[PDB]
Amino acid sequence: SSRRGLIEGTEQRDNVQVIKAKVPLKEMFGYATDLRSFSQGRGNYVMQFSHYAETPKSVVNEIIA
Amino acid sequence: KIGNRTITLDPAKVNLNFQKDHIAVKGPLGQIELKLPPNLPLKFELKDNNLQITRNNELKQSKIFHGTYNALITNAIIGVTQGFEKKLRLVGVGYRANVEGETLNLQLGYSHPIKEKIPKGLTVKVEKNTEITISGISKELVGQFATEVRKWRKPEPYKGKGVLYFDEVIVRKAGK
Amino acid sequence: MKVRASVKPICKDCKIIKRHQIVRVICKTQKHKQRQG
Amino acid sequence: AKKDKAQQVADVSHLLSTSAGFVIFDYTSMSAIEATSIRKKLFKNGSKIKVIKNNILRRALKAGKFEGIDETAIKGKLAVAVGVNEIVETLKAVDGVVKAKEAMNFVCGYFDNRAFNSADLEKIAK
Amino acid sequence: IAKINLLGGQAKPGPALASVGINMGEFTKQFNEKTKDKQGEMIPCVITAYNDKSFDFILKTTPVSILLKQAAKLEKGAKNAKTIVGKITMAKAKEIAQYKLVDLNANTVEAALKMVLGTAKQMGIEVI
Amino acid sequence: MLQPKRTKYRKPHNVSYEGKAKGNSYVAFGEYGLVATKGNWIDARAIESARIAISKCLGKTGKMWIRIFPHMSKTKKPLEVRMGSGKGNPEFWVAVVKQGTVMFEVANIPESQMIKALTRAGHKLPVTWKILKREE
Amino acid sequence: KTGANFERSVQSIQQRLGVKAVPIQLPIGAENDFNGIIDLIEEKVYFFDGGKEEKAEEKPIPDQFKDQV
RNA sequence: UACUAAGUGGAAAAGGAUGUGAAAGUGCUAAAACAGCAAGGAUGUUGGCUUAGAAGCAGCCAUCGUUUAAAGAGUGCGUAA
RNA sequence: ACCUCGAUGUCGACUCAUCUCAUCCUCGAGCUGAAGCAGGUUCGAAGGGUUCGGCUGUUCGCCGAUUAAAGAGAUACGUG
Repeated sequence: SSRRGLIEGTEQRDNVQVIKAKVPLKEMFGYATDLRSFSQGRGNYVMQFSHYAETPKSVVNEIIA
Repeated sequence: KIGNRTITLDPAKVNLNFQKDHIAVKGPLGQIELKLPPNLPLKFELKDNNLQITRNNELKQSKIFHGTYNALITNAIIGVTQGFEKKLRLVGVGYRANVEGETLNLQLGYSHPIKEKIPKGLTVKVEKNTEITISGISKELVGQFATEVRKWRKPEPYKGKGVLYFDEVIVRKAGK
Repeated sequence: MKVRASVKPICKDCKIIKRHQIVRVICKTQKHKQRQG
Repeated sequence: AKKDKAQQVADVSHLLSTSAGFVIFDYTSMSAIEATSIRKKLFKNGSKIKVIKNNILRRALKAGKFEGIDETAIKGKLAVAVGVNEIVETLKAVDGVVKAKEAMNFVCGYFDNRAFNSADLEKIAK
Repeated sequence: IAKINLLGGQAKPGPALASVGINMGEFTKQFNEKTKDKQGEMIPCVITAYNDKSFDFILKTTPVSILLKQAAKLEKGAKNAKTIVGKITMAKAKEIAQYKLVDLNANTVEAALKMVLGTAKQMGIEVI
Repeated sequence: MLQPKRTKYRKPHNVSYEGKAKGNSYVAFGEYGLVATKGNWIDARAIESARIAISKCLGKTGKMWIRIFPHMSKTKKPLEVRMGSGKGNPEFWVAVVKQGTVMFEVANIPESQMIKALTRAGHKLPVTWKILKREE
Repeated sequence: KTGANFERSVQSIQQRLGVKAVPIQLPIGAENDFNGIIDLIEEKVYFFDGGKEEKAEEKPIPDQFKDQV
C-alpha cells in the first residue's frame, strides 16, 4: 500500500495467488527481506524489469537544490 | 418507565418475609436475604399474584430508589426461582484451570503457583481444562467471582490470549 | 485517559457521565478515553 | 394524527366491508423476497398482499361488520390477502404460504365474508 | 451471498467464485458445457446453501447491461451519468424490458420498464 | 500590517471603554455575527490572526467583513527603567471594543461552517464571546 | 515445554500436511510430566529420572493405558 | 417559602458540562407514546467506471427507481475482493 | 521606597540540615502507530534515597568516569 501500490483486488493463477507489483527498484532492498520476514517465507518474488517510470521527489531531492 | 412495574409472583414456589430491615425470600432453590437500610421512602405491601410496590413520595432520589429496588426485586426473584450461572473461556497455548475441593487453580504466564478460593454459595464445574462454569444463587456474586478470576489476565490484540467472556470478539492489531 | 481541560464528543459513541462529580466518558473506542473535562 | 387515525380506520373499515373474502394469518418472518414471489404468482389479482398496523385492524373489523371481537388481538407480523377477482387463486397462494412455514394457525378471515372452521378452507385452496 | 459478475466462459479464474466452500472445476465443467451458447457474453452467478457446499449454483437470466452499454453506442466506461448519449425509445425500451420480463420478481410491464429507466438513467444515458 | 497612513500624535490617551456601543452596534452586511459581552482593548496582531483563522475556514464563495480596526496606539517601557523620565516609544496598535459591539460578519457561507468560524473566532479572543443573527 | 501434545501434533500434521503417518509411541503427561513413554507394539518404558537418562527398564503397563494400546 | 447535595457558604480566568430547579413556547400520546426486545429489511445492484484485480463501505459519475410498512448504492462494523 | 542606615554582618566553601511536590529513581496504574525487550504520555503517591573527582574564589557551567537514581526548589539567593 505504501510503495505506489497494487492493492486493487486479488489475482490468482487458479491454484496460486500471484499478485502483480509495479514497484521501484530502490524500494526493493529492505522490502524483499522484510517481506520474507513477515510472510514466514511462504511465498517468493520474481525479478522482472517493468519500465523506466517517473522518479518521485524523494529521489529528486538529491538532483539539485 | 420503571414505576411500580408488574412483577409476577407464585406464592407456592417461594415464600416471602417482608420486613423493614430484611426481605427474606425462601424456596427450594435456597433463600435470599436482601438487606435494606432503615429510613427508606419506599413502602412495601403484603401482596401476591403480581405484587407491586408503590411510591408514597415523588422526588428524584426516591425515583432512582424505586427503580433500583424494583430491579433488585426482579433480580432476587429470578435468582431464588432459577439461580444464576456464568461461564468463562480461557484462550491460550498452555493456559488451564481446574478444581481442588473448593479452590480454582490457574496456569498463567506467571512462573509462580496461582490459586483462588471459591466464595460460599457458589460451585465450579470443569468441562474443558480452560473454560469454567460458576453457578450460584446471586448474579452479584457470580459476576464478582468472574471479575476476580479475570483480574489475573487480560486479552491482548496481538494473539487470542486471555480470560474470554464467551462472547467477546476483541479488536485486532497486526504488528509482528 | 487524556489530560485535557475541555473535552467534547469526538467519536460517535463517546457518551458523558459524571462519576462522584468527576466528569468522564464511555465509548468502545480506546483512543477516546479521557477525564477532567 | 388521532383524527387521521380515526379516518384511516374508517377507510379500512369501508375496505373490508366492500371486500367479501379476506385472510390475515400471522407470519413469523414474512419475507420480502418470497413476498414478491407471491406477487408474481398473484399478478393482477384483486388481492393485494399488504402490511398495515394491527390496531387499525381491530377498529376496522369492529366498524365493518365481521364476526370476532377477541379474534383481532393477534401478536406479531400480520399481512392480509384480500381475496377478490380470482379470490380462489389467492386462497391457493395463501395455503402455499401455509405449507411454506412450519405451521401457521388460522388467525382471521375466510372465503367471501362467512368465517367457519379452517380444516376445509385450505382444501378449497388446494 | 458473493454476487458473481463473470462471462459465460471459463469458471476457473474466479477467486470470489469459489469462496463459500464450493470447489472450482466440479461445476466449471458443466458451466462451460451449458454456457457455450453465450461464451464471450456475461452470465451472472450466485449461490445458496445446499446442505454443505458439496455442489450448488444458480445462474441468473442476464439483465440488460452489455446491451444497455451499446444502447449508448459507446464502448467506454460511463463516469458521466447526467449526459444523455445514445438513443433509446419506447420500442427499444420495451425490447429491453423483454429481457428483464422474467429477470425480476415483480411482474408488470410498466414497473419493469421503470426499473429499466431507473437503472438506465444512471447508466450514463438519461433515458426516455 | 494594519498601520494607518498618518498620525497627528504618536503618544495619545487610549480610551475609556466602560460604556455602551458607540458605533457598530449591530450586524450590517452578513447574516450572523460575533458580539462582545463587554468592552476591552484588542491588539492588531490578534485581529490579523482571527482574520486569517476565519479565512482559512472560509469557503471560496463566502465573504467576511470586520467592524473594529486598529486606530489607537500602545506603548511599553523597557524593563530596566525606573518610574518616570518621560513617555516611551509606541510599540503596536490597539483597537477599542465597547459592550455589545459587533466586529465580524460573514455572508454567502453555509450555516454550519458559519458557526464553525464563529467558534474559531471565539476561541482566540480574551473578551467573552456571544453569537447573534442578522435581525433585519 | 508448553504447547505440545502427541495427539495434537499428529492431528495437526494429518490436517495441514496430509502426512498419513503412523505412530509408534505415546508420551505420558501433558507438558511437564514427561516421565514415561507408552509403547504401542511392545511394553511401556518408565523413566526413573529427568535430565539424566541412564537407567532404562521396560515395566508393565497399568491397564488404564494398555486397553487403548 | 424555593434551592445545595457543592460544607457551596468559606476567593477567582479561559473552556466544558446530558448536575439541577423555575419560567415562558413547544411533538407524540392509553387507538402504544418513548425506548429495548421479537421480526423482516427486498430489489435492478457488484447501477457505470477505475486500478488485469476496488463492484452497497478504497474511491469517482450517478446518489434513481419496482413490490412495498420499508428497504437507504445503504447505519455503521468486515477483506486488496 | 514601606520597617532595618543612633549598626539589619551581605559572596564562596565545610558541617548540620529541615520542609514542598510541578516525582530524578524505587512504587501503583492507564493509554499507545504498546511483536517482546526497548519505549513516550500523564493521574496518584514526598515513604525513602536522590555521588565522586579536574577546571578557574566559587554559584553557573563544561569535562571524566559512574549509580535502581547522578531532581527542581523554600528556609537573610539557610546556617560568622
